[PDB]
Amino acid sequence: ASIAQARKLVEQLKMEANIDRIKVSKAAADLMAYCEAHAKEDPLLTPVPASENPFR
Amino acid sequence: QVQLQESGGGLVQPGGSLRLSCAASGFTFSNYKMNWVRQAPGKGLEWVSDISQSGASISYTGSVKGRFTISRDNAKNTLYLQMNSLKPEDTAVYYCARCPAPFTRDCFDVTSTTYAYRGQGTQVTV
Amino acid sequence: ELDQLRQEAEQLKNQIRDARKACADATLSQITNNIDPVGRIQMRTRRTLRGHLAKIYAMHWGTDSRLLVSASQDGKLIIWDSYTTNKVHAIPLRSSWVMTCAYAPSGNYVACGGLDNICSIYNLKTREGNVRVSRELAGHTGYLSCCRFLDDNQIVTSSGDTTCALWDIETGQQTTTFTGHTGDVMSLSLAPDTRLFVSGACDASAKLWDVREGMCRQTFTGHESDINAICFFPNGNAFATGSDDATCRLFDLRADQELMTYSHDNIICGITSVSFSKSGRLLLAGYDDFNCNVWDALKADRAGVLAGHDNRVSCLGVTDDGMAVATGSWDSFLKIWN
Amino acid sequence: NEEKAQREANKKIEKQLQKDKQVYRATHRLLLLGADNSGKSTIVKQMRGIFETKFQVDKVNFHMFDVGGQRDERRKWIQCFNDVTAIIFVVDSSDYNRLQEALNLFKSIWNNRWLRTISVILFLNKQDLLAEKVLASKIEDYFPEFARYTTPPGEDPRVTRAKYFIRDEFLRISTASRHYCYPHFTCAVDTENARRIFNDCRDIIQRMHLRQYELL
Amino acid sequence: HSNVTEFILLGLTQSPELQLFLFVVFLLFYVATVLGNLLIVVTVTSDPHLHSPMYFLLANLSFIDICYSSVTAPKMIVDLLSERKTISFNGCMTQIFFLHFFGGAEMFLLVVMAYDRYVAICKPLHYLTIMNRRVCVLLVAVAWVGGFLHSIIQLAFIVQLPFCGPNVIDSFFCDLPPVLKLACTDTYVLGLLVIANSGLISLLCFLLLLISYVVILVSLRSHSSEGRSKALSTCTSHITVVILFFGPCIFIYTRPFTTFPMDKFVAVFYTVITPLLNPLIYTLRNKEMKAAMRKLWSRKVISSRK
Repeated sequence: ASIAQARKLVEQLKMEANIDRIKVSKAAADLMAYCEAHAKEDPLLTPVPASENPFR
Repeated sequence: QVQLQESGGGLVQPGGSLRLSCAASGFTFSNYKMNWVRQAPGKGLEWVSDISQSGASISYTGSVKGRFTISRDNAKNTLYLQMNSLKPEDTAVYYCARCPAPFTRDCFDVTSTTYAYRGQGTQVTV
Repeated sequence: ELDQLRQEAEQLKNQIRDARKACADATLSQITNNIDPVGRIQMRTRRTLRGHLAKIYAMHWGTDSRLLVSASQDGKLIIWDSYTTNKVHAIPLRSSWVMTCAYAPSGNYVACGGLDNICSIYNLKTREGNVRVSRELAGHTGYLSCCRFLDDNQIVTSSGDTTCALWDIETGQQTTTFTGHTGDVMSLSLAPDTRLFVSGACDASAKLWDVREGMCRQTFTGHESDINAICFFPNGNAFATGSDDATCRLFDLRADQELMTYSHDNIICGITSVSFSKSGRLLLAGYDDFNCNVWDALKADRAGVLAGHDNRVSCLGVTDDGMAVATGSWDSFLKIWN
Repeated sequence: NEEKAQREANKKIEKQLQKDKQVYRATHRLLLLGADNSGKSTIVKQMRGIFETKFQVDKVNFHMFDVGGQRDERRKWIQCFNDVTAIIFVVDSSDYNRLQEALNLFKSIWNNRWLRTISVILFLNKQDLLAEKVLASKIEDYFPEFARYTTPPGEDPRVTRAKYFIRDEFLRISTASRHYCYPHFTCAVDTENARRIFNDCRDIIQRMHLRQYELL
Repeated sequence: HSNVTEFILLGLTQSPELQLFLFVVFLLFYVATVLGNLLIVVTVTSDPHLHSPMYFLLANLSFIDICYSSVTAPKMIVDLLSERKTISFNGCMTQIFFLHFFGGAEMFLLVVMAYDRYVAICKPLHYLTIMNRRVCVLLVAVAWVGGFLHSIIQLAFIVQLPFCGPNVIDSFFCDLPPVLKLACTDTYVLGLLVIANSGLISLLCFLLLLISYVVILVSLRSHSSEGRSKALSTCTSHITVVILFFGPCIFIYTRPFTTFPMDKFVAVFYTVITPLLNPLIYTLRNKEMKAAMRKLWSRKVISSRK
């Protein structure tokens, strides 16, 4: 009954364990770089004037 | 991850005593109303008892009142069920369910067949 | 024997934890401590959308960033025009209990579901002119919690039967089925490249699935309770999940672990919906305390509050251009913040 | 150019929404809950995915939904039913093994943060099965408090004691922690259940309006 | 019959010290009444939740209150700072018409509001059919037409009376009971008309208000013994306001042919005091209204910023 569920969970964990994982430093640097690059194109981060605001 | 390891269950004669201890890891213990449930052979999940966040409010199923004592140690991050004067009908796999969310006082789905926040359980037989 | 499989499974879990710890050489907070704080983001309700009779659970912006379809539990999918606040369409649903909705990338179709366990796909570009049920996708055993269009033809939907399903709308059957979730799958989000997608479920686990294969590529743990919300980072390499443990959590796929947790002592209430801004620096999260919080995605400082709702904020989404944020709630009113 | 046509379409849609609003407010929504053994199926079939039933009593429309198509887990989809005027809660008062499950479910519904404002109309079915069981399984073995319980039926008073003990347990859960409980002793074959729901919803909406108009 | 082109009003006192003290009191009352009533109308009109049948009726009662207070209070304050205390013949008839029309409209709107209390408490499943959208707009418009005819019927004879007597009116404002003393010809039929039009109709409206509370307090008789102590306390505040409007009306208009010094002392309670009580007693106690006001008050601080 539960043997099939256990085998499926074990297989999922086995395929999950053997993956290429980067350091958390690299991931954090990538996200920070993306945010810094795209901050100039973020209307919510930088409020826009009412001239080009479509939600006046 | 929310993980719950029960221990203590084994063979014990009728009328004896038995301590079940669940070690809880992966969540803040103090914020969750902790439940003990059981599944007898060939039967569905049966709620045994629950204990609130601080331990003030404690309740048991009527079939075990005056026999079972549920307690929690938030400092040590563990739950206890002291099972006194065991009957033949108390044999079951005992799981330690958990309140699905904090800081709610409603223990939904603890006796569900595939509840996620539940230890895999310990067999108790007499 | 089940015991040996148990031992192997916990050994694999310990191995995964050890690998994540080894790769946890730093933290997002320490690296992003040197960038400037975003400051206080005051967002005003530029437009409030009303006619919904009952509480709103679903909302999805169109790709044109103007039209948005929202689902209320009175059996009504209203497609609005937030620029002019005009109700473009008001589709009456067969089942009053609707828990999800979607607006197709082309915008010709919308979708919905809830307790009926059926994804109703409606056509907004009918030759006759009226909106009729294009398709009824059934095979889910539980309530449909979320649904998102991959395109006009394909749609991936998460349900409470602890599985997701990729359907071909034209044929009307599950092209793929996604199973391993232990609890109800309450929310998913498509990747920007629309190749992989994450699904958050009620077993405090977020599973990154691959569409073309149909197997759980990655599993993300760290949440303490049910995950009611999930959304990719705009770059597609990370995602933020909101849960009932009153904390949001940003994970990264490549790092395959937690990056950050957004929480506060004053917040003891679950998150219902999460979205990212266009750049991903702001993580907007709707809470049960009837207000939303704009967390700093890189600093976790509560960087604003959107307290215009007097009931539970259940859905929350940002335009693809990032010009506005809609936060539907149980007030039965949407509010377009900017 | 197209703004005028959009305005006319919005006007038509708002007229349709006004009609739908009148219809929606006219009818009262009910959430029928129970377990597999609980006789909610007979109750919903009495006045006849989700099993819906419309029944009109004293020209008031009641739309009762029995959500049987889901899994045993209901901590999420139950939130769909905060707009219901009441939660009909069906319990086998004659089944003592699963009565504690009913009490736990009632407690969870009572204390759910999104069901704190929802009155529960408690239908204790199988009063005939409970009666024959009591005359013939002892409630005390599954409820020791009944050993020290006194009554607050015509054939014998022990049936009265048992049924009112079950009612008192449910009302204890109700009152121990803005919404009221309306227990009823109904058999499997009763035609008055619709009238009971009508009276309970009348009381619930009366209390809601009294709170609204500031009499409470 | 060379007509009396101006009347002279004797006012509340002849003492200049007391007169200056009276000025501050009346000015304060007028400012408070107009401002409170405008605020209530604006809040009811804007908040989306406050659009039920009961709230439209309360906003209409608030608009009638502004005007009654306006007529009497402006004339009295200007007269108090003034050594001469005249009013023209055209000012007298106009004052009579505006005061009566607004007052009749207010009585009819008060019987329509007592009817909503009854259907909402003894027909509770049928309320959203009897008091639907298309009836509330009709009943308010009928209250205003009833109030208009109630004044036109009075005015029809007053404007025809010849006058040659002294200019003096023993009051701070114009009304039929003093004016009837000054006319040359026998007024008897107009005297009977005041009793019928303004006396008996006021007594009938008072009975229809009173029975609505007595039926409700008998219908609630099955509730908790701890709960009824709230219902009997709320009801007693409402009947205490009703008597300050209706009591002076029954006392004066049933006896138009004769006058006493205490008529002036009795007259103030309906024409200045009562409109200051209606805005408190029907809205402070509602629990909804405080939240709807604190919403606007707190948000309007920040409109300088966004």
